[PDB]
Amino acid sequence: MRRVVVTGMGIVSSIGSNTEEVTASLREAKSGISRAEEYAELGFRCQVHGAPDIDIESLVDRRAMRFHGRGTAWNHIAMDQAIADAGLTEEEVSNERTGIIMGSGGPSTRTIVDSADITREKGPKRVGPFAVPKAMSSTASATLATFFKIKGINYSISSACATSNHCIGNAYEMIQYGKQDRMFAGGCEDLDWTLSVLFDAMGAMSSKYNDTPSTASRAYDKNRDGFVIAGGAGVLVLEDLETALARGAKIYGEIVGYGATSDGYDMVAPSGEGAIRCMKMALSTVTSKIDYINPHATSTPAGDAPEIEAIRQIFGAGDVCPPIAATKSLTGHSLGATGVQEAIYSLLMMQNNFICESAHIEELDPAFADMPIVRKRIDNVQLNTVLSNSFGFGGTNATLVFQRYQG
Amino acid sequence: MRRVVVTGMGIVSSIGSNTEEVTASLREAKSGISRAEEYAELGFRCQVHGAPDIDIESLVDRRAMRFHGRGTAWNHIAMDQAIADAGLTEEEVSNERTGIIMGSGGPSTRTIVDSADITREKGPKRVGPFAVPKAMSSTASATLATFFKIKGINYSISSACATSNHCIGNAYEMIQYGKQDRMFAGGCEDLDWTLSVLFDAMGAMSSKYNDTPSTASRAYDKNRDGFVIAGGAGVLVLEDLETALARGAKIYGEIVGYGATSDGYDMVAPSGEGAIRCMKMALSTVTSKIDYINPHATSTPAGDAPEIEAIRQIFGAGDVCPPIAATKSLTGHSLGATGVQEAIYSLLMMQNNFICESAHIEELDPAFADMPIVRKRIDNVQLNTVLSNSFGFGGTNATLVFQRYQG
Ligand SMILES: OCc1cc(-c2cccs2)on1
Ligand SMILES: OCc1cc(-c2cccs2)on1
Ligand SMILES: [Cl-]
Ligand SMILES: [Cl-]
Ligand code: NA
Ligand code: NA
Ligand code: NA
Ligand code: NA
Repeated sequence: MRRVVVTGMGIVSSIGSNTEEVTASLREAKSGISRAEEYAELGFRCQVHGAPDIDIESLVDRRAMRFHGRGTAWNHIAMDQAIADAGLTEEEVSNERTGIIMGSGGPSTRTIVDSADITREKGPKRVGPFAVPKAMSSTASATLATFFKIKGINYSISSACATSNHCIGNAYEMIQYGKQDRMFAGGCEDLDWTLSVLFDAMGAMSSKYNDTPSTASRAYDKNRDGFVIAGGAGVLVLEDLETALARGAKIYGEIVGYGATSDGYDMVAPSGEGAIRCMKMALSTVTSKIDYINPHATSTPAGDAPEIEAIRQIFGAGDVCPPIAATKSLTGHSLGATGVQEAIYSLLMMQNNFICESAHIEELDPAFADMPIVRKRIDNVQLNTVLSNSFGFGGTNATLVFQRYQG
Repeated sequence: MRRVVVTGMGIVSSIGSNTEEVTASLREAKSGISRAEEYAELGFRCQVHGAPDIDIESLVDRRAMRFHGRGTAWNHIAMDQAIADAGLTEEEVSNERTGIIMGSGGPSTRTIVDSADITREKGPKRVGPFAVPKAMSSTASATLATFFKIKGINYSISSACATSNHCIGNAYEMIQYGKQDRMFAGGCEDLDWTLSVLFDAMGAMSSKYNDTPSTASRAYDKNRDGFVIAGGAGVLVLEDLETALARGAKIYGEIVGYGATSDGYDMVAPSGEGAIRCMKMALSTVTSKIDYINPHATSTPAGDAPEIEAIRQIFGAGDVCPPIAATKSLTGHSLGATGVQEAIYSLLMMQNNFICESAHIEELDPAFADMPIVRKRIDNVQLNTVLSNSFGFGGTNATLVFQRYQG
């Protein structure tokens, strides 16, 4: 198998519109969560969200937007950033050896709802002719593949909150086995009431912190009460090692492990044992210690705990376990985007020699008192190997491990 | 690389509710297309569809339906059929070596729209707590993985009309490279106005045959005027060869080629050159002649022709080219389900020694007069190798090649 490295990154997040802004937010534990007035107007329990703050029309031209929903527009921006970061030529973007696996946990629900509404109000013609590529589940891959003239692999994986972890892992495999030499991998999610309501109706999102939105997402806090939804996008450029070296690429890290398993248990709640198998599969090809864990931890009563038990099973407790810091306490949960964004956060922490605080822990849940959950930012630390989990509804598990390239 | 075989099949189609009914429909060129009264009531131009005729509540129990949209309910039925056909034990379904890649071109648009509507009419709580798994893009994998207790790989690929071809091809790869020994692969699509309208608004669906619905889908006919939408599902059980042989499996065929490429050209129209590269990639590992082509051909003016040119480029024209018969003339276009359904039709034709008519060609388009488009069913033919194309919006291409197992 060939070795595979990350040569460029792009991101649109609730905690920044590029990697520099995201880094600053991570350093400073600056929350991306705000009040969602619209949710209040619609009668939601949860009235908080993690909204990007970015001017799409300034960054994606009108014709380029014809087939974009908002989530895939953010993904286009992230793609542009990743291409610029990697320093790719047009030929390097568009060739038979270069593909795309780019996903979202859902398509544009707003397109779907607006189309249904206008059909009934004004007639089917008024849907217009450009809705399918926005509404289809492959929207993120189809739009970017077309616009960037991708010639190799082109499809989307979805797996709920595991989506963009699986996108990256499958892209990794493609390169490992010699089918492609370069891949754009990642994903996105729109932020829209028509999606958020589905989660509010299940009681899954935080509602006890509406009056202090910035602290509503609080993985590992005793009084956590559900996740905070977000939107955004991320892209990694992946290359086989020889390709990267020969062109003088930047190497943000090497992908050294990938796990993908299934709980076969409950639709909404994790089993724990599936996560253990997933992490072990990712670690089976890793020779170095893990220096930092970016957990799935979404700030839910039922979710944060089984993953901690899985981590304890593999790594132990206390100082011998890698430091754990839940970035979702700052960012919220961006669904399809979360895996790739967490890969980016982890790689940026590796680049900058720090581990962020696991934010908003006002009182640690005593169930986790034995674990090295990061209570204050750790500075001047050399991270060489980082692990990130993402687990999704339907019992779907994905883990990635990235390593600092030293030969 | 390991060899990979198809050991079980299941299907819910506009042309039958199981493989026996589908076979009879193929033999007899019995159309699955009917009038869609609802489309007329809503003011659509297109008033035809390919609707399954199956009693879901008789085949999937109530608790089992909690997280199903209609499309994934059909997929559950197809999964049950495939498991029964393969003769698998519960242990063979549920183990770490057995996974699922199961997709849909979209999720349940009806869930999404009904939820938006009820939110505004009666409030967010009235969405109920079970909508997310229906509405998410990974619905087909999540629901089946959970219910069937799948422990290995679990995710969905989507790629518009290529969806379930890519699902099968990626599952094939998983087995080839030794990551899994058995996979359930395929996909589904609901049939619902909230999806169909998106295509009617683009002018993509047939509207000149509303008064003779059965003949509206007519690939290669001079007067074709757009596709006919359908819903349904299909599943293949795939196994590495040694696994299959050791358990006394039925072997419907061996997967011997898989192509996946990207046009990087237009969102809706194919380029042709991408299809050529895709077919060549599938054929690069195939040593025998192709005996039958199951084309993408959807009965569109702009789609049927570039694929025929791609076929001419690779195979030639006239008698030296494999016979071509477009099953979509009988079935319509079931979107996410179409790739796996066409694999099943092709395998059933192989099993039964016939090639179906390419139906509803009242006047062949003179542009295709040089090609071996099947005008009348061909009987008593031994098919050994069959090729099936599926191409999707966003320039996404997938081709599969299946071969009769003879050692
Ligand atoms: O298509 C709408 C939709 C999207 C999702 C999810 C995204 C990530 C986890 S579930 O759920 N419903
Ligand atoms: O999510 C709704 C939807 C589904 C699709 C497509 C399915 C297959 C090709 S496009 O387009 N919109
Ligand atoms: Cl369940
Ligand atoms: Cl275009
Ligand atoms: Na190891
Ligand atoms: Na993570
Ligand atoms: Na060949
Ligand atoms: Na086909």
